[PDB]
Amino acid sequence: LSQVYSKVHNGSEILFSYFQDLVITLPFELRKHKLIDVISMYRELLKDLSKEAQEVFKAIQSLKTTEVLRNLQDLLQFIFQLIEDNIKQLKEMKFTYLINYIQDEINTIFSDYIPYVFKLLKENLCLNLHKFNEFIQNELQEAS
Amino acid sequence: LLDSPIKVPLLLSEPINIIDALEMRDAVEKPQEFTIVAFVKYDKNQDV
Repeated sequence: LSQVYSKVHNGSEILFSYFQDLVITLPFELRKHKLIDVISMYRELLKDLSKEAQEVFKAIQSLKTTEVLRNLQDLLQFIFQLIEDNIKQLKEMKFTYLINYIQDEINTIFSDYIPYVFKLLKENLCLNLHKFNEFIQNELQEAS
Repeated sequence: LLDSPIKVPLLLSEPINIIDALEMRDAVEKPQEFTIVAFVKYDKNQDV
């Protein structure tokens, strides 16, 4: 991989040098700096791609299995600890109490608020009846 | 943008460019001169 990457990088350097030689001989407004920056960034990207590619090629071929196994073991232990912590959290805050709380709440509501609902209904009925009587009296006076 | 090198498409690679050989520095305010002249006449004998 190092030999192949060195050959490809040398070829790319030659191509970039030729392209820059072509660019300088031609007139441009302000884009020569932009082109040089593009070439430099592309070279850096090529170097990064080569450096990552050699590592991934050396890793995929089952050549560093010890590190992968150890990292997998560490991750499994981490997940086991997280699961144990979540089990402890669930054991801490139970749910049997909220059933009794809501039972008491609904018993209280059904025993007390229903008469309050009926009283609100009757008060609103009286208010609407009085409003209707007032409005119809006003309409009768206006027609008169 | 109109100062591009116009040439016959014979060779793909150019070691020396047209502007590089002409040694002119062109900017956005340089008017480039273009003149084309085509003259044709179908001459006939007046002696019919």
